Amino acid sequence: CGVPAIQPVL
Amino acid sequence: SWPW
Amino acid sequence: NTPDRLQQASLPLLSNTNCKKYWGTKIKDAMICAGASGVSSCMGDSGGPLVCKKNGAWTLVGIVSWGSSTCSTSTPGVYARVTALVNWVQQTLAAN
Amino acid sequence: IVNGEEAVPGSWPWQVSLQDKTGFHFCGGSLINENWVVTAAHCGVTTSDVVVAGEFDQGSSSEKIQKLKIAKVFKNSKYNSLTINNDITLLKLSTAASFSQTVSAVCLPSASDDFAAGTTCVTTGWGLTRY
Repeated sequence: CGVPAIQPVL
Repeated sequence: SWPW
Repeated sequence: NTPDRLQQASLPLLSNTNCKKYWGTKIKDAMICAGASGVSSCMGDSGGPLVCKKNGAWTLVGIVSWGSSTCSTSTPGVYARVTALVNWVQQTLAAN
Repeated sequence: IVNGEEAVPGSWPWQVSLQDKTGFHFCGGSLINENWVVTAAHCGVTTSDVVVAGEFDQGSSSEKIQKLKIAKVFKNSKYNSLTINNDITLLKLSTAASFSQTVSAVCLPSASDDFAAGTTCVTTGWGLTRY
């Protein structure tokens, strides 16, 4: 869980 | 206030 | 009315004691406040996530619940506090 | 979200849209595994509503979305509609989500986990951007 394949950019 |  | 494309915002957690300066006795132990920082959740965001990174993984800390009727960016939003609710989640999943 | 920004498509893969049978987005939710979604109790979900996973742009017809039927609504027995306290519902899906690059689960905390005031977190959604 909790680890997106496409990383968010903040 | 209001539900969101 | 609602945006077509998914939005995001970063925002800080507040303590319940400090959140009570805004919302008084409306704040209960199963709530957590966040924001008052120039962003706000708003109508149609309800039910969605407030996530915080913990040991490298995004973890569900809040569920968007309620707040200012005008989505004021200087007032904290109120979220359901998932740590107070997770035992019920686990019991419900185990039984169904 | 007021004064947020557009997400990178697919980068919040647990985010779902709850839509009514007319296609109207009324609430968000989060996938916690292939069969279960967490949302707010006050959203008033019924088994006639739809969970939409894998969405980014609700105005596009070209996205590989999953429209998932709801089998049962589990409203927390301590939900108090008068105070909006304990505002959580679980949705058991009739059709499991298929996890992929753009659809996957968020972690749940332990009951004893600590998230300190001042910590910067993130919220996401398709709520109003202006009132």
